[PDB]
Amino acid sequence: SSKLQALFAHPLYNVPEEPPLLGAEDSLLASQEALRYYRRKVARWNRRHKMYREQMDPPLQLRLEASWVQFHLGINRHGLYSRSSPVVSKLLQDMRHFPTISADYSQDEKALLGACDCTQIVKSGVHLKLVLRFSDFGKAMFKPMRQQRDEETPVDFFYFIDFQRHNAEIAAFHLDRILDFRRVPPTVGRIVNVTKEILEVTKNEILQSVFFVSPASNVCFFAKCPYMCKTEYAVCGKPHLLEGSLSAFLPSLNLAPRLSVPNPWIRSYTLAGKEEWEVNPLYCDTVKQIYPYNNSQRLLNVIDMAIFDFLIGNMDRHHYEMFTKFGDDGFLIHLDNARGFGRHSHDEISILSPLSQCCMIKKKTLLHLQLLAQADYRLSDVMRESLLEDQLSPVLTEPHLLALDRRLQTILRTVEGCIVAHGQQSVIVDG
Amino acid sequence: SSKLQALFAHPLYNVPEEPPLLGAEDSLLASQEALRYYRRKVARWNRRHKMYREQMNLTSLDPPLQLRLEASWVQFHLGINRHGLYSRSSPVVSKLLQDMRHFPTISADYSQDEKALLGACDCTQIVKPSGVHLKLVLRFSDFGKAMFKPMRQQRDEETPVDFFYFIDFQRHNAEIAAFHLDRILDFRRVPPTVGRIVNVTKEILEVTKNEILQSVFFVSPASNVCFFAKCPYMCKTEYAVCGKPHLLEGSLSAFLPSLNLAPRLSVPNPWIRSYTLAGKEEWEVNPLYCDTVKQIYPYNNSQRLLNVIDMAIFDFLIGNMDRHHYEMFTKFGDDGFLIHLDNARGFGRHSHDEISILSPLSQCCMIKKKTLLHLQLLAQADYRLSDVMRESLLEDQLSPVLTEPHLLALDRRLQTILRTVEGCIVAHGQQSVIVDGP
Ligand SMILES: *[C@@H]1O[C@H](CO)[C@@H](O[C@@H]2O[C@H](CO)[C@@H](O)[C@H](O)[C@H]2NC(C)=O)[C@H](O)[C@H]1NC(C)=O
Ligand SMILES: *[C@@H]1O[C@H](CO)[C@@H](O[C@@H]2O[C@H](CO)[C@@H](O)[C@H](O)[C@H]2NC(C)=O)[C@H](O)[C@H]1NC(C)=O
Ligand SMILES: *[C@@H]1O[C@H](CO)[C@@H](O[C@@H]2O[C@H](CO)[C@@H](O)[C@H](O)[C@H]2NC(C)=O)[C@H](O)[C@H]1NC(C)=O
Ligand SMILES: *[C@@H]1O[C@H](CO)[C@@H](O)[C@H](O)[C@H]1NC(C)=O
Repeated sequence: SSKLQALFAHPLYNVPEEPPLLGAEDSLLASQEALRYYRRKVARWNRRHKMYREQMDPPLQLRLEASWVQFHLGINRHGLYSRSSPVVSKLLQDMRHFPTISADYSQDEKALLGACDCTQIVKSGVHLKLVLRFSDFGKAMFKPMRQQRDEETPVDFFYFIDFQRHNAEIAAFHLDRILDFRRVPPTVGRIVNVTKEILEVTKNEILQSVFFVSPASNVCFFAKCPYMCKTEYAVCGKPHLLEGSLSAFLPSLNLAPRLSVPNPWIRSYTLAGKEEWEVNPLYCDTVKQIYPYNNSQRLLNVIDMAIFDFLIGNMDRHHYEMFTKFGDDGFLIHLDNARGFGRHSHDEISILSPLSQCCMIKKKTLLHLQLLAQADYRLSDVMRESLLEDQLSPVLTEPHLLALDRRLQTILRTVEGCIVAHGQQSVIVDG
Repeated sequence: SSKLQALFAHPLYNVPEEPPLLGAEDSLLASQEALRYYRRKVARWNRRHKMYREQMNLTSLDPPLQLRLEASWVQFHLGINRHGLYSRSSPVVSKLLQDMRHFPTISADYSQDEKALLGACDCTQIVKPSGVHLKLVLRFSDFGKAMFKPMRQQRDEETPVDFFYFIDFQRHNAEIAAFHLDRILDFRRVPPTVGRIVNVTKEILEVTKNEILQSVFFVSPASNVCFFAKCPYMCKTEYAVCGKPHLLEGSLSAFLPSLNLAPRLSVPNPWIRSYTLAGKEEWEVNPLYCDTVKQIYPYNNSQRLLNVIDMAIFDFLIGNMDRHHYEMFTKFGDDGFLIHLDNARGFGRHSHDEISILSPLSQCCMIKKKTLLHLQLLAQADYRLSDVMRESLLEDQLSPVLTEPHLLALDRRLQTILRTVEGCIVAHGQQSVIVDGP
């Protein structure tokens, strides 16, 4: 049969989560306050669109049944979305097929225009990404596939280039759903007509002016400051179609503010020989006494994030984000996973340092990992099966999929080492 | 006597550098092209100053400003050449250090990279590492500009999002000490930097024309003068510094030439991260990575890799794990020297040595003859590195810049560098390790 189907039909993936949601205080957004805010933004956009089109059709209406609207209203204390959620399935399909009505630069990149300084340009930064708006007024971050070879980007160092960038965003969401972490925004691949769906729908004159026709008769747009800095500066359709990743927008920071928190294990340190850094508990013994890691949930949430990052080989989680409303102990949002799935033949166990030093793990997390190590629910099999739904299938080649099984075994062997040293009662925390 | 004096009187610190400078093509700026550009900026600044002083109703007292060629910062810019930012035993640098330390200010503003983050507050672009928020760019009476980084004052209880062991407590001391070590090592690759106790009321608030910077000044409940950053405050990170009640200590770093006159490139550091190799070969000892980097442009040419190895030695000595990128001048091409900017993350742990920073040296096993000779000399008792550093730092207004543990760690890390070179020589011989210069 189907291992992916077997996984979500398994009793483990149907256990109700504790504590059950108590309605109001457990949801991110207040429905009535958020809906009137979205209705004002829609009226704003229709006002902008009416004046623009007159300078050169019926208006847009905010429909409550839109996928992204239910997505935002579905965000609660237990994660970004629900397990086996039909709303998520519809949102993935909507992002893949709905036409676009507007396109612009990301807000953080409108600043670097520019006034070109290569310091703020060669920072994990995807400078050719764009924000697309769909016909249902939803917004997604479009990260195009890396196309230029490093000979065209003299400043870029080969082994730091995000060649797998768009595949990594897609595969990180599917792994998030399979792990039942439910902490990264829904993400799909899409083959985009850059002429029809970007150039002809944007109101940004700067973005209009950077589009050009390649000498090879392809349609392209470029970034001026990255070109002068000799980094990645252009992507092209062939001649119109360009594949990339689309990541669903979280609610506006006006509705749900977010904090950025530094990852205390982003760096490893060479301890005085020959005690290894990932195995020595002194560092986590100190972090356990430092707010906000003194409470159990926060440290266990970071350990979840390190397991996720180890599985995808992401060494670039310098910071994690949280929603203000859920306070401490709230779940961590796993955003911007474009640096994952870059090295299938190398495992950076220093990423697992929170688990190997603190020697504690969620019971739920360990049970899901133990199940995904069994042949009937093999992580690489259910991942390969899940990624077949995407327009850019297979998204992940076989080496990356098989590396998931190897890194999963390493996580489980690490837990065994903790249990030998401290016993199951100390290691496996309950909720 | 004086060990610092003995060091620069030593024959090693008086060897002419090869190849000798050929004047024009070896200088960064063309004097006549650069001087007329500065004269236009001065005329621009005088136009704004007359017009501004009228909008806020202030009598246009005092005569206008004149671009004087003999200004320290002007000669500094014209002195930049293919061999470094400044000359060895340079009286121009000594004067520039004194001018930054004593000259009054005439204008103050935000840095351009932070004028962008005045939004639209997003904590992602605010809590990034290596970022020094609340820093300001000051303009002096001789029209020169310096980056003022104020001392970190708030404890981590006031910054709940900040992780204790990542806080830049030594931030202003690190910028100062990194320049003094740069001069003592004769790398001459970081901009001149001094400490200064600044009256934030007279020399920042009362000279700025930026209304946003004006509005963020306030009086502390303890009757201190303070200014704050709104977006960092909402992000629960470091957001305010204060005089006590007016005076605030910080670091001042001299501006490089405008990117219009001398464009710069930022290049990623291939050794910014270490990796756990499949057992049981250690990362710092395995040469395969550098064997591959040696085949990757622009590290195939000898000068570039040797310059990176110099930068790793420097970063190891000051314990800076945050050199994600290095900068170069466009005009000097690939073989040009590397600029060692933004050293605020150094000198943070006197009791730990991160040998992974030395990885380029321990993997590639090659070093400049000049670099190795200077290190060997600074390890001798008569020229002891901690002694000449302590002596050099006494010139600064914020003396002592480095406490004794940091100074003694310089000697300990120097021994590790030289003992690392010994390991390379055992494996490959002096001929392979010690490279000579063209
Ligand atoms: C991508 O979109 C462009 C523009 O909508 C399409 O090119 C147009 O094709 C029609 C005929 O089908 C012509 O009348 C237009 O003049 C064309 N415009 C341009 C700018 O060439 C293109 O066919 C689309 N490619 C797809 C859908 O694969
Ligand atoms: C973790 O530490 C924080 C702060 O140190 C605790 O939060 C508050 O701490 C102060 C004193 O440190 C108390 O007066 C408050 O009552 C605490 N807030 C509460 C209890 O909500 C926090 O409680 C610590 N974690 C745990 C599990 O106690
Ligand atoms: C720092 O600058 C302030 C502002 O110029 C100086 O304070 C001024 O001088 C005297 C001292 O209080 C007062 O009569 C003025 O009214 C002050 N002006 C303002 C705006 O407060 C101060 O003396 C300077 N030096 C120190 C050490 O604070
Ligand atoms: C380094 O490699 C580049 C490859 O483009 C070549 O042009 C250059 O001449 C090489 N220089 C040296 C010194 O090997």
